[PDB]
Amino acid sequence: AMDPEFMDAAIRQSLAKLGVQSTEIQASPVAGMKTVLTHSGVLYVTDDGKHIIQGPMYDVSGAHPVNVTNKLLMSQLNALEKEMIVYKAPDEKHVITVFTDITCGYCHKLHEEMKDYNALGITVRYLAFPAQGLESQAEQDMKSIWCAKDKNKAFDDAMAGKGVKPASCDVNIADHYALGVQLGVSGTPAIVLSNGYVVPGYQGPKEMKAFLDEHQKQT
Amino acid sequence: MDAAIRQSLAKLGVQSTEIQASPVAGMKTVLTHSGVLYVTDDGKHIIQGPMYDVSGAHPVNVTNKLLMSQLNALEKEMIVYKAPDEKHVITVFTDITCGYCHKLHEEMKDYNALGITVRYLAFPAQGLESQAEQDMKSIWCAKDKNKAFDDAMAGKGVKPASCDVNIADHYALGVQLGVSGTPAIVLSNGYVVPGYQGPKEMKAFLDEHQKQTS
Repeated sequence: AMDPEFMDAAIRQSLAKLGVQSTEIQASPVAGMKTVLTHSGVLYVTDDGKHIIQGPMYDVSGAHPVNVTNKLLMSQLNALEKEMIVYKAPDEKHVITVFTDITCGYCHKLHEEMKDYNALGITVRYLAFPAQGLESQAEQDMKSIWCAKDKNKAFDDAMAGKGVKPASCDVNIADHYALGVQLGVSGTPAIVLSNGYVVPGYQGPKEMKAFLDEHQKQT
Repeated sequence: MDAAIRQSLAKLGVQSTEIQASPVAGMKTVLTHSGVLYVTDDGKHIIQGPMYDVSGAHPVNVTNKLLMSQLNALEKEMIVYKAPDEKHVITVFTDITCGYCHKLHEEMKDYNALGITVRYLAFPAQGLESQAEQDMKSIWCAKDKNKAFDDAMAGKGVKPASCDVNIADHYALGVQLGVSGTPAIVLSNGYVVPGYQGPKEMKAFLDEHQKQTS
């Protein structure tokens, strides 16, 4: 703590020149490179700040390749647990975190199936991801929903077509969005597994259950 | 040997064509037909390219800068339309079935007039085994490549011709450079300008880029 971290200072300065203005810098599993969190994604930067490569980074030593960028990010993701809209399964077999958008068609499709996911042992945890960006009406509307006293009711209501009641709190949707971007989320709904794996596409409950079971076995 | 890197790649179904140094100690530049990977010496970790050097005034894609060796090595297989008073050299990936490639070729005199030399490589979007690939092979195997290319682009059909020219190598290089559609304009430092850009625009862009990277 009394020892200077002057090399990280070079990273920040190097990124500042590029317009990347705020950073979190952590170790990486690769010697002489640091993991750098930015609002625009994860960057792997050499210790001296001179070279940059966009994530993700994969660990390919095992039977299946794993995205260690996303695996690492599950610490950030899990730290946002209190800001999640959680629909817990009675007999929980899997927990997925879903980046969702109240204006996205398959997010409606997915939510309509919540009972069936839950019945199959799948707990669904929601974070907000306005696919149209942070200055869209959806960001504003989702913030109200996430600031409601009953988040589950507000979210249910909105997806049924009832309409959000205004509300404010300290929850920043921009933080959910940055996490989504760092995890490689572009299209919603984006289903993220407990090890960071982002499921390609939408899958209904029966398909998702089999996928989750097999994913657990293999990884 | 790079056994560890090759072992990991083999496990993922990936065939490297080259493995060479990178700017990062302990990590190699690995060329494959699908693109460039950065892989640790121990074969444990992979990040897809490209890598940028950001130490200068402007970010430089060093992956593509490196590939300019591979690219310039293909000199003799390029169809070059030289400007009389050469100010810039650009390499262009083209397809004889691509509308914008035809627009570009029709305007070659204009690019040349502004001091821009154009060097073509083949990039048949339809991939290998396609009719476009074969026809373009025939063109690149002509005794007179410029004549054959002008003739085809003017709509005069394609004359059968055989030689050792491997279009797939052009295609692989384009893919490694980040080319996905044609025409693709590549600068002397590997920078890709995606799509078509006009002679006056290109000249101004080329002049500014030279000032930026000198």
